[PDB]
Amino acid sequence: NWGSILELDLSKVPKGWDVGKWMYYARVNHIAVIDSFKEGTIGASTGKLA
Amino acid sequence: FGSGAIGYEFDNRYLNNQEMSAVAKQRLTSLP
Amino acid sequence: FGSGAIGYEFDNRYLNNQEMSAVAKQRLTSLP
Amino acid sequence: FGSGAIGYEFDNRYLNNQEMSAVAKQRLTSLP
Amino acid sequence: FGSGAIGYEFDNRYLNNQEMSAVAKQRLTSLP
Amino acid sequence: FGSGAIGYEFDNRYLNNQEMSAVAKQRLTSLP
Amino acid sequence: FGSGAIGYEFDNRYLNNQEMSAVAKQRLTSLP
Amino acid sequence: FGSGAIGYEFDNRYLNNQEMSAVAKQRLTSLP
Amino acid sequence: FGSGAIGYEFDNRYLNNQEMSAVAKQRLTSLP
Amino acid sequence: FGSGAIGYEFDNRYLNNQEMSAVAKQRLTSLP
Amino acid sequence: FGSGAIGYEFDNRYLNNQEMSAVAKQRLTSLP
Amino acid sequence: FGSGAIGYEFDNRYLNNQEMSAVAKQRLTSLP
Amino acid sequence: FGSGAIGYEFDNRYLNNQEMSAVAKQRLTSLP
Repeated sequence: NWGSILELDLSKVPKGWDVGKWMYYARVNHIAVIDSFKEGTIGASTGKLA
Repeated sequence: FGSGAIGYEFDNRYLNNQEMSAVAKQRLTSLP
Repeated sequence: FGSGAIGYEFDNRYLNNQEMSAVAKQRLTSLP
Repeated sequence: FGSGAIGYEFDNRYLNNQEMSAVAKQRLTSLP
Repeated sequence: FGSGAIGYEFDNRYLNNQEMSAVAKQRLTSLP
Repeated sequence: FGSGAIGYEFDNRYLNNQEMSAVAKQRLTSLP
Repeated sequence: FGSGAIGYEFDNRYLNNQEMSAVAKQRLTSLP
Repeated sequence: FGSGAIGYEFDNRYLNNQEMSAVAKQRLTSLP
Repeated sequence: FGSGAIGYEFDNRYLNNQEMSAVAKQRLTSLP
Repeated sequence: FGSGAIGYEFDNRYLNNQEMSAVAKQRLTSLP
Repeated sequence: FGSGAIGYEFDNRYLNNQEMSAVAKQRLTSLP
Repeated sequence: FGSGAIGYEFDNRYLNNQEMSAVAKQRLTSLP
Repeated sequence: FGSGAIGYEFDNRYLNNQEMSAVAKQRLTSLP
């Protein structure tokens, strides 16, 4: 028995931010700034990807 | 006789119309 | 004989109708 | 012989019909 | 010979049918 | 030679058919 | 020579087929 | 020369085909 | 000259294709 | 002159194409 | 004069395009 | 006279256009 | 007489419009 495991995708961590510091400030503030207009979301935003 | 300053323009205009009809059907699709 | 003051305008009108038909199919799509 | 008072009107009327057909397809789209 | 009392009315009727076909495609759209 | 008692009726019938085709497309729309 | 006992009926049949095609597009609509 | 025992049948068959095409579009609508 | 042993069968085949096209549009509808 | 070993094959092939187009529209419907 | 080394291949190509158009409409349906 | 270095290319290009139109309709269906 | 400096370009433009019409129907489908 281990607790629930959350599958987390880092596709929206802002540019120039390391994952570790992003999750740290997410811990401290309980608010994690994301970037809905990353270059990797271009397909989904533009209708080229699902 | 001959002079093609009005035939040329009308043929060119016909081809322009047909070109605009062709390009007006072009679409960049979605929903993948 | 020869005179194109009535045929020229009819040809121009025909091509204008073709112009309007061609540009009336132009659509800027949505839902991307 | 020649007289074009009925040919001119019929050609003009044909072009009017074709113009009305052209403009009757025009739409201003929605759902953006 | 020459007489246009039957061809004129047939041409007029043809153009009237074209008139009705052209104006029967006219629609005032909805859903904006 | 000439006699147009069957040509006239057939042309009139053709125009009647085309008129019925034209008016059969007419609709009074809904959903405003 | 001349005889229209076979062309008349074929023309009549052609116009009858046009008649049936024209009246087969007639619809009394719904959803007002 | 002349003999119309094969022209008549082919014209009749063409008209039969066109008649079947016409009547095949007929529908009795629903959803009132 | 004259011979219809190849034109007759081609005409018959053309009308057979028209036959199959006409009867392929026949539908017995649903949803009444 | 005359020789129909290539005309016959091309006409037969045209009729084959038209037959395939005809039968390709055939459907056995559903939703009764 | 006479030579069919260029017309034969163009006719064959035309019929090949007709072949591909005819077989491109073939569908094995679903939803029974 | 005769020279077919431009007729051949235009006919070949026409057939290429018609071939591209044919193959552009091809689909591999879904929803079985 | 003879000169193809205006007919060649018009034919090329016609085939270019046919090219664009043919390639404008090309779609890479979805929903498999």
